[PDB]
Amino acid sequence: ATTLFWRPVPVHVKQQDREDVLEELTFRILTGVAKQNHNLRILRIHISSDSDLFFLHTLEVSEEDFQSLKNDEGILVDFASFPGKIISLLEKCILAQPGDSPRFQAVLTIRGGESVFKIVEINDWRQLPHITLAFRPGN
Amino acid sequence: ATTLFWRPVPVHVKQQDREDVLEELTFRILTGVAKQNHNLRILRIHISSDSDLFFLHTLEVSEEDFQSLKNDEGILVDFASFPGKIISLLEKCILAQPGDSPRFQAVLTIRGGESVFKIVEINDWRQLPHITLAFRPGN
Repeated sequence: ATTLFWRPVPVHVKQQDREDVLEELTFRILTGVAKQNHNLRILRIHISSDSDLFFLHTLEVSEEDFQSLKNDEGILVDFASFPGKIISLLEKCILAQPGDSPRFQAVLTIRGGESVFKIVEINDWRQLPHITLAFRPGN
Repeated sequence: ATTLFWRPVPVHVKQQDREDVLEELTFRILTGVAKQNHNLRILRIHISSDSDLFFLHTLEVSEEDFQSLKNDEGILVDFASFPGKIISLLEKCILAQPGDSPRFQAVLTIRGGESVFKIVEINDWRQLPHITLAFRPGN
């Protein structure tokens, strides 16, 4: 397994009955293959906190999962190229933060048993979701 | 009730085990109020076909529904302004169609008991969803 990205990112954390709050959360993005299962390619992403070792949300998407995801979401690149697009968006979030009103923002909505991560672009009327991914607590 | 929009729009229709196909589907967008229920404001949208009178998909969103929708989707305008933003996006779909590869496209995915309507913008790697709305068959 290869680590493509490993660092804190500014994330707007949303919880029911709480004000949105900006926190630096660490993202680790890995790619690898399950050779035992006919070389199944896998993308794994972890969201953690350097200052709270028990905070963890995980996503794992296989190339099989991606076949449907690609169609449903209108993704126009292959599975090998997909993580690079996520990383480019995270890089935009990092750069934008020092600004008065960041154009690109990372957003994590935490609920029971599941969280939803998005990277959004603020336009004239909404936060446009460039990517939306479901994470499971822990691991 | 006031009609804000009523005309055909080019829609890319998607169905399981079928090629995507471009069809002109008629959209009617109405706004009104249920005065009996403490002046509840309502947005109604119908997707129909001039050439098939039995084809119909409907959405109805009240201002109460919008409170959650606005938060979950990061919409930054009020309920009164929301339909105008949808209409601006439909107008972009109409204008783009005569082009070799339309930048903005309307997409309707039809499934059992439900359809999902989106207006997307083609960028370097995906169809970016400017709006995503669930429709129910018939009415």
